[PDB]
Amino acid sequence: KEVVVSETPKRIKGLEFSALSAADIVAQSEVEVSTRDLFDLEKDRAPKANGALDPKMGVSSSSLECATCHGNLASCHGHFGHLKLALPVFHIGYFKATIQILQGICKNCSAILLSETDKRQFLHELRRPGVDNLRRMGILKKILDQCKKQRRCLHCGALNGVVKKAAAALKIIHDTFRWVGKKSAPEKDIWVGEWKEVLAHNPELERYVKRCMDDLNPLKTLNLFKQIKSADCELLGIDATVPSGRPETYIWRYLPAPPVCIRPSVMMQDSPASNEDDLTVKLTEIVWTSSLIKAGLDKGISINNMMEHWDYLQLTVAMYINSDSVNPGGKVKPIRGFCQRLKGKQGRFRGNLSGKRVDFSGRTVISPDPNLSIDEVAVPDRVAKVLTYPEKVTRYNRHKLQELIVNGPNVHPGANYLLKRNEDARRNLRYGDRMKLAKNLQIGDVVERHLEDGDVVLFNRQPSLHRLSILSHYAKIRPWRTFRLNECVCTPYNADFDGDEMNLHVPQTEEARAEAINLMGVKNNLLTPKSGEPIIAATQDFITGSYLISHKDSFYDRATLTQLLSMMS
Amino acid sequence: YKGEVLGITRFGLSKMRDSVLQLASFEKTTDHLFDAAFYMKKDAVEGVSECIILGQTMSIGTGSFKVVKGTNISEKDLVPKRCLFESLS
Amino acid sequence: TEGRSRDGGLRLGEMERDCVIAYGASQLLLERLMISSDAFEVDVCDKCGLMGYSGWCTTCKSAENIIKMTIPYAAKLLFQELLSMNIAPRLRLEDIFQQ
Amino acid sequence: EKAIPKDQRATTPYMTKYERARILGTRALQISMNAPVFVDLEGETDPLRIAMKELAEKKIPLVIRRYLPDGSFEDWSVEELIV
Amino acid sequence: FILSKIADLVRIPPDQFHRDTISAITHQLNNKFANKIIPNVGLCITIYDLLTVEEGQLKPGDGSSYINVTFRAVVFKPFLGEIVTGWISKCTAEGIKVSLLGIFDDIFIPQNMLFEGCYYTPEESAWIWPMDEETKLYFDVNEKIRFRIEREVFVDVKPKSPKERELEERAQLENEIEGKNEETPQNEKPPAYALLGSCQTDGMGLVSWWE
Amino acid sequence: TEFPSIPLPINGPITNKERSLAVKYINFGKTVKDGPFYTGSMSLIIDQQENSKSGKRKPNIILDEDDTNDGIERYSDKYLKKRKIGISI
Amino acid sequence: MKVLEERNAFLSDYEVLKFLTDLEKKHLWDQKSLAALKKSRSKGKQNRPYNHPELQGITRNVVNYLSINKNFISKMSDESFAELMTKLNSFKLFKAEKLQIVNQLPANMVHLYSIVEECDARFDEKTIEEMLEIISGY
Amino acid sequence: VMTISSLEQRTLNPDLFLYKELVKAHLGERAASVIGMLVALGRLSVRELVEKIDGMDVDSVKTTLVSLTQLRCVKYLQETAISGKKTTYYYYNEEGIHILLYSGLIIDEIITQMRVNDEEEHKQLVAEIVQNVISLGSLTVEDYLSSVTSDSMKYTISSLFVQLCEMGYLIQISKLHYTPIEDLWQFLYEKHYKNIPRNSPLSDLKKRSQAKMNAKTDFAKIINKPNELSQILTVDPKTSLRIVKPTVSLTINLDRFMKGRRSKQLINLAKTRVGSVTAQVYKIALRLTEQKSPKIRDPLTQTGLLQDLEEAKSFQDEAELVEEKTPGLTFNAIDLARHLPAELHSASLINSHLKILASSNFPFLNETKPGVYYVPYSKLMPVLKSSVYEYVIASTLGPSAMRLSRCIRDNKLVSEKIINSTALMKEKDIRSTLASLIRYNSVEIQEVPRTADRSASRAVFLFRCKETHSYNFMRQNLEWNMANLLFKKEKLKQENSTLLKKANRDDVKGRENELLLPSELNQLKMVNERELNVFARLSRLLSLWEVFQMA
DNA sequence: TTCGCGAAGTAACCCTTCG
DNA sequence: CGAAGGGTTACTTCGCGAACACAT
Ligand SMILES: [Mg+2]
Ligand SMILES: [Zn+2]
Ligand SMILES: [Zn+2]
Ligand SMILES: [Zn+2]
Repeated sequence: KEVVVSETPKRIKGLEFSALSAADIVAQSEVEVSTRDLFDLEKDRAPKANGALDPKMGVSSSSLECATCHGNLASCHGHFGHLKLALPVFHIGYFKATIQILQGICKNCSAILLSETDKRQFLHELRRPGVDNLRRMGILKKILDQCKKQRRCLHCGALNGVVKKAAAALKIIHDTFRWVGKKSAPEKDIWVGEWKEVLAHNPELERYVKRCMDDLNPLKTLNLFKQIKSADCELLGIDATVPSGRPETYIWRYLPAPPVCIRPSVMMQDSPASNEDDLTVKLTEIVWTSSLIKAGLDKGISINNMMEHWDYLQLTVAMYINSDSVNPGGKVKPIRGFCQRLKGKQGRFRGNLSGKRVDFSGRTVISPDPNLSIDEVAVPDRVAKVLTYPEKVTRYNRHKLQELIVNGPNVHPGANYLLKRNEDARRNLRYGDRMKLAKNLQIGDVVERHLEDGDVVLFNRQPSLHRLSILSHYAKIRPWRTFRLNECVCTPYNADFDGDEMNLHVPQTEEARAEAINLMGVKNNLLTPKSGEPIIAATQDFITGSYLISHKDSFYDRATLTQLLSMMS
Repeated sequence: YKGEVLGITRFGLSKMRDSVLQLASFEKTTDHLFDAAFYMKKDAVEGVSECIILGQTMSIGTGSFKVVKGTNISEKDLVPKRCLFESLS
Repeated sequence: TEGRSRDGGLRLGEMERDCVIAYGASQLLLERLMISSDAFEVDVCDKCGLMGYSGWCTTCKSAENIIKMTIPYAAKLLFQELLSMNIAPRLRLEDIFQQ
Repeated sequence: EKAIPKDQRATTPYMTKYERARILGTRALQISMNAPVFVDLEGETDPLRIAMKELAEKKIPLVIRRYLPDGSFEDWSVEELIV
Repeated sequence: FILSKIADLVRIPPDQFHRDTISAITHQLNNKFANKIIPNVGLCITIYDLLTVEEGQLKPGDGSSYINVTFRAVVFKPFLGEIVTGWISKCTAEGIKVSLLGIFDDIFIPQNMLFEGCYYTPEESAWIWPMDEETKLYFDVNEKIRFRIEREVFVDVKPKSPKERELEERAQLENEIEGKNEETPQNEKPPAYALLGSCQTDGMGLVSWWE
Repeated sequence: TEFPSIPLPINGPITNKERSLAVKYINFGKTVKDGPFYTGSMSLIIDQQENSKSGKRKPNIILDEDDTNDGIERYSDKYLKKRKIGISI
Repeated sequence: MKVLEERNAFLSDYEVLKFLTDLEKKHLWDQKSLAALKKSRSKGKQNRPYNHPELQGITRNVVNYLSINKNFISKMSDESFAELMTKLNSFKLFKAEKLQIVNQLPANMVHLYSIVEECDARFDEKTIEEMLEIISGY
Repeated sequence: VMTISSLEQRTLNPDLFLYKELVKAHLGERAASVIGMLVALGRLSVRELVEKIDGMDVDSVKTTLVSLTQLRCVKYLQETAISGKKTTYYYYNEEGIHILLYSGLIIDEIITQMRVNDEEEHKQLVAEIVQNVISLGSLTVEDYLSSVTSDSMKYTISSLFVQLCEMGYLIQISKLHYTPIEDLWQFLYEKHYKNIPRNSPLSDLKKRSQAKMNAKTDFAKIINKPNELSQILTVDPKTSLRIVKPTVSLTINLDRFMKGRRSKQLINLAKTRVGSVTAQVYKIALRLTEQKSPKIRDPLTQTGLLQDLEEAKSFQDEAELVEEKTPGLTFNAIDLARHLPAELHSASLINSHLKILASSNFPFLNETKPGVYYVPYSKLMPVLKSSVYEYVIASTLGPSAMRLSRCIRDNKLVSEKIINSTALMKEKDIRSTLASLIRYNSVEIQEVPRTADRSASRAVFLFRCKETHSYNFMRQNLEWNMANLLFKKEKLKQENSTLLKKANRDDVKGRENELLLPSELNQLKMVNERELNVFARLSRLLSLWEVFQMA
């Protein structure tokens, strides 16, 4: 009973990139999608059960507990779901790199068109220890140029042309009758022999619609990417010892659906119900097309209508990512998914990972005050009531954080919250007993006191050109509600007391508070880094008062001198 | 140091950076992630751009080392094996 | 939340984290970007590293080698966006100790 | 990979300002977690000011481990790093 | 009673930096190997001493000395054949269920003939001894059972799934004021120490025919 | 699930020929997990078969047999019935 | 967790008590059991150590098992253990039966038959009485 | 979560899924972790082998490959660089691991090949000889005969050695077919340009006419050397009969049994092509020419890496040139082999009943047309594929599948309007069985359009065949079903291993004499019932997989 | 409704060899 | 010596960015 458990606080090293195989999409398969999915807002006062959103893929509200993570919007992580679709479809991101596999191999035997000596001559340069990414691009371009000029195959008896796009929609229209044109091929002979039989039945396209070779649709190249190799697909650039490095996982066969943590609900304008995400509307749209393309095998409707439905499928799922297509004037392209919420100026790498909104802050208009020390900012007595520092109690705090916890959240040398030793929750001092609660006060409580004089606190100016726009210097509790500081430290901020307001962040842990003042404070950063000149120094009323004491004729008595030396210090 | 006079912009940055998420935040954030999983890039995280995305300590400035607390172990407590089973009983 | 009259919470831009790197203070970037804003514990698996729930791998369904650690929520919600399209960001784990 | 013996050392015997602010932080974090002080305090709070007095009196029981680009762990002691 | 060489890393809080170094490591190792058993190594008792203790280093978020030690521990694990004294307290419809005096109460022995009779409690007696044709002595309670031990395997158990571990909340709903709540406690887990043998001396101070 | 069909499978080991091939597959799979068959691994390995491995291990190809590898494990039926030493298996 | 060896040198029963009597100061007994409500002493105002409820409960419950036979834990010394170990190695014995003899002391002949397997087919009749004279004397 | 349907590895590999499995089936994971590893990135030396398989050091990757060396499963390339040491660069062998899947049927119808002479002792003695031959990779005669301990039985075994050598089943295994054939040509080509570096005004005609053709006539002779080279056998004072040399190794020759299996496939075809009496004399007139000049199956030894410029017409012409007059024995005559005593009404058998095979080539295909015996095995293989391929797709997808798949072969680039005039489907059964077949190959459509973005639908999608894709795809699907059946066998033998270690060690004759209690004894006849069915499916699936990989 | 270089895509033309 | 194949350089098209953050 109660066996030994021991856990090591491990790091996070490396980030191995791969693609999800169809077996891995159906591994994270808590739900099964693409049966009806027009059910997510159903008749019985709108719950959901096996639709586009489920109570097995999380919670989109405060009530309605999830059936896998028994929690809510602040407890559930998220759950994926596979969406099986017939007649597979090109990946819109793996569409330029699909050619680089498919142009460098044959089209009948599907083997790589490359001599056996050049294989070792390329692997000796590619598997060298110490190959840069630029060197890898150079070698993978060097093998790419060689496999575009060999007009025939190696061990199949087949000719190969150039492979390009259709016109710029998401089709691969290539040719093979390009390199040899006079003693062309026996394939040319069987091509013109199986063309004379056609024109005795439909002479409409005898000369205009003749020069068009073939398509290379995803229904065929999925059965051709499976053929390719097992040992010579590393020359194409893909590692072949992890079981997801096969080139047929780059085509949509199974489709993962995102959780409801990705797709939230919608606020006011409550004339409809809780409105769906654009991802919800786009995900419930391809279910109808995937069921329409599947039921039409044993039903009837002809090859042109089924081709139009499959084209609508391949154009609707390729607009689910990056929305790089027209809509056959609704809005600003009317569709955002997975790249438009990741493109810069509103995305994740730009607007949620690098630059993010942070609590324990505040901004107010700046005003001048020369009577501060130069390492002292002066915050008002109401910002300090709502800016709070965790000061845990240990044997020097205990006699001070006990007279302070009876003082109250309203009186300024006081505290707002109090975290206990067992960390059940955070007790409010506004509603608590605050006399019996103030007496015990164990030595691990994380009672959070107001901001007082002597606290390390950052101070930022938003157009931060160089490193001296964010500085940290000590606090001071003052009257009327505006930030105020000296005027010698006013030139790196490029402040002019015009009405320009600046924001102010506080540290919360000891490890960052003890370095915010030590190598980032004002008194250490008196210079600039770019020149070595002192950047915080004289201002306008600093040298014009210093000049009028020294113009060879300011002669002072005893009584004026003692008053000057008294007002100075 | 790379070898050629190259730029700083979105094609001049990709000369040295094997870090993907650093390249997937500079420009063309879509195309750098689809190309890295195609080529099966390893991306050992050591740069300070990819270090605050995953939320851990950098390797520059303060985090360029670590501090170690002393133990004050004498050579008479632990270095002689205080074993009462000197003979197999 | 964003702006005024909902609640506060002010923003540290990309051109501001450039300044604090020049000081060299590395422990202030853990607070002002991860601890204060968005810190969320998560269950990751050791081999074939993905993120689970409540100590469950959900793909290598054994719940044996799951070692939890804290991560920014914008990094977790990035990964559920990357797995949603096609790509699999797999995270490997090493010890901070044993030198 | 292993540590250099103390007979020869390559780096400077000085105290860079990046290990003066880290040792001021990881000592003040230990005072907040109730470590015994080694200096006569004048009834002061704020463990940033206690660890500053520890650095001023040179009575701090820590050891700074420098890292080489190949890695040889170069153990330097704080009581002999001049500042 | 064997002696292992289990190695483990130890974190000490910054509270206890005033005590001795090897006294704070021994205090922390006793919070993990006192009653907690190692999987398929045996049952630990205490820590013997410490060995090869080096510099304790820190992480940037805790401020604790994560010191790295290796040590030997007095762990109770008998080898393939060992005579050991037990005590009977409960006898079900299955075989004899014994234990050491306050050590581990799951050392149950099934039928394992050279006993020839297995009852539950016919005349307030555990089993019947059909001797031929003298000294028909049996055993009921708290008597000097001197069984042998075998089979060495002790463990195959570690499941953990959220759809079944949160199904225990339904067992807590079944833990209501209904008295006969024999749904969840009758199906417990077999621990990492499951031990059995052959026979016990027939019965206390006697011949003990072929082990 | 999904019900396609294969023409061949049912009603075909009742005859003696397919049963003969199947039982011979069982016999080949049972014998092949024995390595060298009591006379082998000695003659033709030096004779132009991987000179860099038949020169570095000239007496060390005799590791696989059924005369000693099936011999050493059959001595232990008698060393345990007469003597007992406490060593892990 | 990395286990180096599952056994280093498996140990006897008597020096477990000798390791426990130096550990009894860590887990104090009825000689200082009256200090649960007494005055200030030991420079702590209570004279008490920390609890360890998962270790204080077992460090009393192990030695209750080690006193089962010789009640009415052995009363020998270290030099007596050395003398009974020196004279025991003169016979060709296996290590397992050495540990089973030094664990519990056989008083009669048939417990020596239960510890020493196939004693009639391996040993002589003069050795058994000498072993009983050495063991059952103390 | 319903992992019963083998969805766990649908995008895994088709080639790794069989080879690593067959290596694991006889030794285990430490041998399957190299042939399954050398099939995933190509050729590799020993130094760059250790750090990727995640295992033991060079002391284990060398030992387990010796077990693959004396089993003939890998190929090595002994060559040096201009500045480096002597490297190894091991390969993987296709037929050298087909032998492990193939050995049981090898011995079991080499029995039927050797059925001719007598009845009782020959079957058991061949089942003792060849079973020990294939279980090793290379053995001699004097090493086998050191465990007989007899005087006349040893004489019978020594007779059967040369009786198996005269058939074409035992040849001397040399290095020249133990070397990779894709680089054995290049070794016969780089010293051949080194042979003539003459300073003389010779154009690129030297690189196509002199060196290429002389390497052809020096390569085709040297690949035919292991056919018959160990023929002296004139040791008189030991035995009074032809005795095989003791210090001469022997292998299986790997290629005549290929020919016997494909001839069995031809006879199984001829049982349906011609009547019941013509196929018997066709068998007795076909099963005698397999032992003289072997080149019937093989995609040719040289055509693997030089058919890139124009040479395919020369390959077909040389194939049909040496394809005749080399087996040129009596084309239609009498022989003292076997006449099958039956009505094989015709109660007279000379020159009148043995002329019925002359009326076997003028009807539907057996294809021995021109003069007497010319071209019997060249123009069958593009249709022997097409005869078996239609009988699988018609027996699987329905009788209306061969009605649509054979129409498009007649006229490629066919419309749906003119296929309605050729077929008889009602209104929509043209396209319904097309959509039921379009997920499989041999449907492959080509599009016409001259529009911008498919405006007025342009009368597009006329159907072709592209028959070179679907044969390879059928071969992939059959090979995957093969290896999946073997993994069903492997999971069956892995499920219950606690009742197998005792059932074969000491339980031989008393298995029915109450050694197992009657609660699980039916599992012993359940682990032997459908494990018999796995090998029966394997036996009846080898007879269909090996038709799609002809020359 | 705009400049910046880097991807493909396609044509004019020169070197090299064949019979 | 005239003609055919391989290959270098030159003319033309697309897309990705365009600064921080507050109140609407
Ligand atoms: Mg202004
Ligand atoms: Zn949930
Ligand atoms: Zn090809
Ligand atoms: Zn996992």
